[PDB]
Amino acid sequence: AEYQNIFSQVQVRGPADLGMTEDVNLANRSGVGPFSTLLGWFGNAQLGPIYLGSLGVLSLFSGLMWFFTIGIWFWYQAGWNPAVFLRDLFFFSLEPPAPEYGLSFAAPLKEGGLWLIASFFMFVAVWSWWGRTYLRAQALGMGKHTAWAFLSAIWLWMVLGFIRPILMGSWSEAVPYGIFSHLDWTNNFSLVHGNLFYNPFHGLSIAFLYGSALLFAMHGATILAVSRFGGERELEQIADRGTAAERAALFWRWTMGFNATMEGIHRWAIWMAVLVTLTGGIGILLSGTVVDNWYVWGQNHGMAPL
Amino acid sequence: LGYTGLTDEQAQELHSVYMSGLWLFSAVAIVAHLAVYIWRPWF
Amino acid sequence: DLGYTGLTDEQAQELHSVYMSGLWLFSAVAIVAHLAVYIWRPWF
Amino acid sequence: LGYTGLTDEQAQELHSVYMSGLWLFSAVAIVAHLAVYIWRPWF
Amino acid sequence: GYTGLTDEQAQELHSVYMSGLWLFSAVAIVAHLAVYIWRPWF
Amino acid sequence: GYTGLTDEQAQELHSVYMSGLWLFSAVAIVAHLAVYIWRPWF
Amino acid sequence: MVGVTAFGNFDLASLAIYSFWIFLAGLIYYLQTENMREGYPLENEDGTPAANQGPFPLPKPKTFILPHGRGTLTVPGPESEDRPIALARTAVSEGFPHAPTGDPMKDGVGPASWVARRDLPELDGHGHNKIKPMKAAAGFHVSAGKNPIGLPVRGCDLEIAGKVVDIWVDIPEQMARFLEVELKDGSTRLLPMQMVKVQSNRVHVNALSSDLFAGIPTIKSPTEVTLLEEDKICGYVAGGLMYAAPKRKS
Amino acid sequence: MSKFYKIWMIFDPRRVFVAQGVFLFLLAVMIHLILLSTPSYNWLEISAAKYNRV
Amino acid sequence: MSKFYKIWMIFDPRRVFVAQGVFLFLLAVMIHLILLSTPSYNWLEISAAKYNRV
Amino acid sequence: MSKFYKIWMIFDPRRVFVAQGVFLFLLAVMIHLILLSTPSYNWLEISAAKYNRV
Amino acid sequence: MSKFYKIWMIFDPRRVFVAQGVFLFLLAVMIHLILLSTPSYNWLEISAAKYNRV
Amino acid sequence: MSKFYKIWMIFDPRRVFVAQGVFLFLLAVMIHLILLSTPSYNWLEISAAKYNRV
Amino acid sequence: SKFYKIWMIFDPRRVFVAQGVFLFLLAVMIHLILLSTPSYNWLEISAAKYNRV
Amino acid sequence: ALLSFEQKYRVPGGTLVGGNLFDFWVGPFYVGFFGVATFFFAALGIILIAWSAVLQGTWNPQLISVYPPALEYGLGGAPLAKGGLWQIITICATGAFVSWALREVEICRKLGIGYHIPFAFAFAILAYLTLVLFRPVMMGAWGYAFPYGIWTHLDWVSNTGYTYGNFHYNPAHMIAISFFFTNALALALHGALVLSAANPEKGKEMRTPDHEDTFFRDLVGYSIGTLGIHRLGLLLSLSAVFFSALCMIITGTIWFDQWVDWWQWWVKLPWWANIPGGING
Ligand code: BCL
Ligand code: BCL
Ligand SMILES: CC[C@H]1c2cc3[nH]c4c(c3C)C(=O)[C@H](C(=O)OC)c4c3nc(cc4[nH]c(cc(n2)[C@@H]1C)c(C(C)=O)c4C)[C@@H](C)[C@@H]3CCC(=O)OC/C=C(\C)CCC[C@H](C)CCC[C@H](C)CCCC(C)C
Ligand SMILES: CC[C@H]1c2cc3[nH]c4c(c3C)C(=O)[C@H](C(=O)OC)c4c3nc(cc4[nH]c(cc(n2)[C@@H]1C)c(C(C)=O)c4C)[C@@H](C)[C@@H]3CCC(=O)OC/C=C(\C)CCC[C@H](C)CCC[C@H](C)CCCC(C)C
Ligand SMILES: CC(C)=CCC/C(C)=C/C=C/C(C)=C/C=C/C(C)=C/C=C/C=C(C)/C=C/C=C(\C)CC/C=C(\C)CCC=C(C)C
Ligand SMILES: CC(C)=CCC/C(C)=C/C=C/C(C)=C/C=C/C(C)=C/C=C\C=C(C)\C=C\C=C(/C)CC/C=C(\C)CCC=C(C)C
Ligand SMILES: CCCCCCCCCCCCO[C@@H]1O[C@H](CO)[C@@H](O[C@H]2O[C@H](CO)[C@@H](O)[C@H](O)[C@H]2O)[C@H](O)[C@H]1O
Ligand SMILES: [Fe+3]
Repeated sequence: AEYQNIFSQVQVRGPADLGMTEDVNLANRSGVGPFSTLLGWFGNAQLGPIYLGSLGVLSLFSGLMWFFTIGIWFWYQAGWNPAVFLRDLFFFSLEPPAPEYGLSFAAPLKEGGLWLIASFFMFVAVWSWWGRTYLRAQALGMGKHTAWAFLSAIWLWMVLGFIRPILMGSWSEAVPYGIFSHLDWTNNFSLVHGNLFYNPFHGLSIAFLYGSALLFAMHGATILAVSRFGGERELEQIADRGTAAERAALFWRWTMGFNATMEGIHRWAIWMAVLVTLTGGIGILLSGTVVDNWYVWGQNHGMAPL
Repeated sequence: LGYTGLTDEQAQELHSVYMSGLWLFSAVAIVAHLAVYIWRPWF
Repeated sequence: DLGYTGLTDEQAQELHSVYMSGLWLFSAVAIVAHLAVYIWRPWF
Repeated sequence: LGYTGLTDEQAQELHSVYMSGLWLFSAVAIVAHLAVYIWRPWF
Repeated sequence: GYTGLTDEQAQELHSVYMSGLWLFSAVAIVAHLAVYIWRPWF
Repeated sequence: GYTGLTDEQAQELHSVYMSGLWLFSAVAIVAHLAVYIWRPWF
Repeated sequence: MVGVTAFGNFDLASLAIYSFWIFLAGLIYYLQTENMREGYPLENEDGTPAANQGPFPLPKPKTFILPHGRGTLTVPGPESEDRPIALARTAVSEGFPHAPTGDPMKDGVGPASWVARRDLPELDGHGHNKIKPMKAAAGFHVSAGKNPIGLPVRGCDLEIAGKVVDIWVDIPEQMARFLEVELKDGSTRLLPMQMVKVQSNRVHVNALSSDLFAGIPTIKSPTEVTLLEEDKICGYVAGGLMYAAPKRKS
Repeated sequence: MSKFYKIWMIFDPRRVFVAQGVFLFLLAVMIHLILLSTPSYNWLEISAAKYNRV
Repeated sequence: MSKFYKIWMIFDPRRVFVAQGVFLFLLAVMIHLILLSTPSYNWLEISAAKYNRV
Repeated sequence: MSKFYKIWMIFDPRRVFVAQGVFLFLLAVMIHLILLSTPSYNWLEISAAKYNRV
Repeated sequence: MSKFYKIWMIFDPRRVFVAQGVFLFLLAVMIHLILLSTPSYNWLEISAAKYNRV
Repeated sequence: MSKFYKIWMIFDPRRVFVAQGVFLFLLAVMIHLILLSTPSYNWLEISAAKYNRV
Repeated sequence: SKFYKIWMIFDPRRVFVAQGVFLFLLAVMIHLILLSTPSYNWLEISAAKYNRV
Repeated sequence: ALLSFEQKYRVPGGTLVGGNLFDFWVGPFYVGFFGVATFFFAALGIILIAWSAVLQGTWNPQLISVYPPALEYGLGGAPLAKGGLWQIITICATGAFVSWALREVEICRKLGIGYHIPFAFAFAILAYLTLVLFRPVMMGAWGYAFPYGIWTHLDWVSNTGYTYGNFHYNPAHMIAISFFFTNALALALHGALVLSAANPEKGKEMRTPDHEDTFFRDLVGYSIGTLGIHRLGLLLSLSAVFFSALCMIITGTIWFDQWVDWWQWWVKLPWWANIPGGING
């Protein structure tokens, strides 16, 4: 039929690109991995090379120890039985200390201590990775948009695991490390605080997640629609506007009365995406500390019938 | 062999300094462990 | 070469001298603080 | 077999030092296991 | 072949690999004998 | 016609493969005889 | 802090939501002004500035330094659309279509439009040409899918217009950009990969009929394509979808 | 029979050795954990019962 | 019967050997697990009942 | 040793100083937070109990 | 056995040492944690009960 | 034994020192946290019970 | 005869791979179905015959 | 109005219906057959929502709710005060959405670009029709659809979810949530990477796609590419909406119980069904 430019028709392979040098320590950059045809049908086939520095080593060891702690707790919870491990893999959980321990570090290993150890490992891993995202952009002379967009997700992560439990006075307020157990935690969080639907910042977070899906479906469809004019080369369209950028702007201007630029659409994108967790962290931080019943709060604020 | 480009003398000097650091760390750790065992033996 | 960072032996030795002065200052203040806390409320 | 640009004599030297480290580690582990077994046998 | 190894290279590599395999199997045999004497599974 | 192996190379490779298959089958037959003497399934 | 209000029902949650409303108003203002760096100020259908410029002022100009000694771009700035446009207005009133006064594909108007981009090749990060013929590209080869080289090319009139002789690959991204097609007269044209359908025994180009392949704009250098030439070629081929409609399914 | 030395002509020693090490370690770990989960072969619990350690 | 070697002229040795090794391991694991599941052939429980280890 | 000063000939001073600043800040915050979370070492609660302020 | 050294002509010493160190540390931590979870081999609880501490 | 220094032949000093510091710091924090988890070795609780504090 | 013309339409590699997969799946299916019925479950028949359970 | 480059693009043609009858622009907007249809449907829907607010007795925008017919009406018409207004507004909304998609198709044809945007909008329209048309018709009542209120459609979401216990345990719901989360993450990363390339450290030259590829290869070891990221975004969004529509179309039609009980099939597999230990032993 008509080629919609979703999967490549022809794959071409050349020498692997080793990347730009700039101010990057090339000794900390590994070699190029293999080429993936399966990945090349959709995007780039080349795997690697990766950069491994001091913060990279710290982040990998910390995250590996986090995964190892959770996994060995799961193996203990299975009785060291591999069949039980596979049967109950989604039912295992590393739970925070019980509420009677407050914020103290005196909880036993099977009753909260191991969760604290794993949480320290995760803390170090995630903050090391944030520093890594900053420094990798600094080495190439790029702006630090990735680092400050990652900080928006780190904000919600900190509120869920660190800030709100401290403000609430117990580690039991934090999220367990498990597949079904963190879903149970989410449901019980909504149930305990009234209805999280009636949290205005939960609503804002949902609006911005829906808008992220909206905007990035729109952007992907727009770029694929003008890719016949080389619209996927967005940096060159910013530097030297072509007919792809003009047609993309005019479609949306004729459709909804206003458009963007080849640059400013990505400002819309970054802000719509970061506002999800930006509003989510505020919504979680206000639960239990300021509002204990969100439905009654919405009733008192004109959102629900009295 | 050699990958980082260090001569024999350079490697020997670096190893000497690293070994000094390791011995100071281990001496402090041994003193701390002896103090804890006197305070509360774990055997 | 004599190093990776690009510091002369004398530059490195001077910087280490200043660093150890700062470290000894911090450690002296910490030792006094620990002594005061232990006298106020010992943990052993 | 030249997979890593490493000569035969360099391989011999590196293996000698690696095995020296391996035997130190193994001797320490044997002594530790002996002490644990005398303290609390697991058989 | 595909690896480009010479015939004598294959001889030496297989000799060393087989020596390691025999050492591993001898240790495994001793371990299995000790376990069977301690607590047989048949 | 795809691997490019010659007649002699293919014959040598199949001879070694057959030697391995017979060794594996002999070990499996001995193990099966041991199990049958232990607990026959017929 | 539960239930503590400064006045009325105003607690920290109300303060946070009103603060976010103020912040969102400011952010949306900033985002809309950031997107007025191209195409503004607005103008009438005769090119003169429009009385209505909207509610958002133009942002203060910003400057890009171009990577390879290619100069400096200031936006928003003076506009560059000075090439003649072969369109005549079909109505005195504003807001009605302008009809072509000739062949729209040759004049580059409508869906066949092109922009006066720089008459220089796009460079990768190392200063070399970004798009190169596969045979000119060192070490490049087809790794998966059907190789289109050698296949005949069929137009939308179900007629053969040439044969594929090369693939123009994008060296950094390692993707095929253009197919080089040799025509009857022995000359060659570039066709974007996004506008062709590679089949088992042919390459089908639904946009152009067999007689419109010779009208594709030609590139100056046989081993080099510029942004201007790329833009002209892509505009011609895509305008074929609308201006070659009377020659479909034959 | 004694011509197995040609196996390295076809297979890269690096990949073969890495895969064999990973497979052997995983198999050994699985067997050890199966024995540990088995109450009749849990050697720590057997010793605890033998020496009255609980 | 005396011409099976020509399989190697059609099938690459690396892929054939990898596929056969994986198939052999999976078949052996399946048969061992099937025997383990049946109480009359589970050798661990058989020995546990024989020697009164529980 | 009397030759630690060459650690500065290996490592960039800026990175070392930033790493120490971050590590010391986080270590101090962590220890102070643990002490506050311990009821027997929360100095505000100790003073409230001692001076009868609640 | 007197010829294992040429393994260093196949494998990169740096990769081997990094992977070996990570594997050995994880195995040691696993064994220590398994021993801790075992009531008869948790040396901390053994000493707590021995010296009448908790 | 008396030949170890040649680690510095094949391993970059900066990478080794960074990895060693990361490992030592993580291990020390883990051991201290495990000790705080055990009631018989939580020194803060031990001193609280010894001096009759909250 | 003349069945050899089948090696004029299909690739022999694909033919052999598909036929091997087919035969293995069929054999596994039949063995499992036999194990499903207690009449031809040789492990269970052996257990009943020798009073192993 | 006009953008500085707009004039050469405003040409006749590209209309599916109407020819030159509606081929013009109102301000920046393009009007067509489907533009006129969209305006009529949207205006009627909004005015009827205001009239429903008049009937309901509130003018608070956050308290206005248009409720579907009761379950007693089945799939038949309902009085306008009870559920008839909801049915008319739903018809108006469907007309407005489909006419919006077809107007986008016309604009795509006029501009000579691909039809990816109307196709991606059809996915959202299909999810909406699943929630208001397909699932209620399968279930047998218009009252299983959601009301048109800012906070009462959240009440519908909560009630429908808790009919089946915790709705987190719907597996297609899990897949759709994974797709939504991955899409938001990818949108953040893509916006950040393009902005960081176009806006370097001050005084520096613009960065190239080579720097973007280098930065994510340094970070995660893989870069999907400039085309790959936009394809990935389209597919992530469309997959999230597809799996949402699927999880809602299976709910209450082939699954009627608590979704947490569905996962017992994996736990109760014959080989590990009865092994003691763990969570389920
Ligand atoms: C998706 C499955 C659920 C659903 C569950 C949720 C949950 C859970 C939440 C919402 C929230 C919203 N939903 Mg809802 N929502 C559903 C279906 C809809 C429909 C529809 C026609 O299908 C629409 C119009 C909306 C609209 C709304 C907005 C009130 C709000 C923000 C969403 C958003 O910004 O997305 C992204 C789109 C954009 C960013 C573009 C702008 C969207 C504008 C703001 C739409 C406004 C609609 C307007 C109030 C009414 C339209 C007609 C009027 C007469 C003009 N919902 C169904 C039944 N929805 C959130 C909220 O805060 O409500 C109080 C919230 O927490
Ligand atoms: C009964 C269930 C509850 C409910 C209770 C919760 C709770 C509790 C929360 C939400 C929150 C959210 N809810 Mg809700 N939610 C409900 C119903 C809904 C409905 C609906 C249609 O019904 C919608 C669409 C949503 C949607 C959402 C999102 C808008 C928001 C999650 C943002 C996010 O992306 O976090 C995902 C991103 C993160 C968690 C941050 C991740 C960043 C870190 C650093 C990741 C590190 C990775 C780690 C190192 C692992 C590495 C692994 C390797 C790399 C492989 N809710 C109801 C009423 N919901 C959250 C929120 O913030 O809103 C206030 C939240 O806390
Ligand atoms: C704006 C808000 C959204 C957002 C944004 C966002 N996330 C981000 C970023 C941004 C902007 C990054 O820059 C950062 C990133 O790196 O992206 C690729 C990241 C990131 N977001 C991630 C996850 C994530 N984001 C989520 C959500 C969101 N992220 C929001 C929707 C979620 C959800 C919804 O739950 C998740 C799970 C990561 C992919 C990444 C941060 C990764 C990180 O910190 O990793 C630390 C590592 C660990 C803790 C685990 C390591 C486990 C390994 C097993 C370690 C051992 C490896 C081993 C040694 C390998 C050995 C190999 C050899 C043997 C061969
Ligand atoms: C399928 C992938 C995602 C997606 C894609 C998508 N959406 C799109 C498009 C695409 C590709 C467009 O091209 C189109 C557009 O032009 O966007 C600017 C659009 C669009 N998606 C929109 C919204 C939207 N998309 C959503 C979701 C999604 N859109 C998906 C997650 C949501 C959610 C989740 O709530 C909303 C609210 C619009 C901004 C726009 C379509 C505008 C339109 O239809 O215009 C004509 C109709 C009107 C002007 C309004 C008619 C009003 C009715 C007559 C009465 C009210 C009815 C309504 C049901 C009441 C609701 C009450 C309560 C539930 C609040
Ligand atoms: C280049 C030159 C000259 C030299 C290079 C130097 C070199 C090469 C050095 C390397 C020397 C060394 C250490 C070599 C070591 C080799 C080793 C340990 C080999 C070991 C082999 C072991 C093998 C097969 C074991 C196979 C076992 C199998 C299937 C078991 C299958 C079990 C099943 C199916 C489980 C059944 C039971 C249950 C499910 C409960
Ligand atoms: C086979 C082998 C060997 C291994 C298998 C390994 C396996 C199976 C692993 C399974 C891993 C799984 C399921 C993980 C699931 C995780 C999930 C859902 C997590 C969800 C949310 C988590 C959050 C918000 C955590 C936030 C934590 C934060 C902010 C910070 C905390 C910091 C603290 C508390 C430090 C405390 C300590 C000190 C101060 C010293
Ligand atoms: C970045 C900026 C940071 C600073 C931000 C400061 C924002 C300040 C915004 C103040 C707006 C106050 O807005 C007003 O608050 C009062 C507080 O009771 C609300 O509350 C009022 O109405 C409701 C509804 O009838 C009554 O139940 C309530 O008793 C009455 O007080 C009003 O409905 C609201 O209109
Ligand atoms: Fe983009």
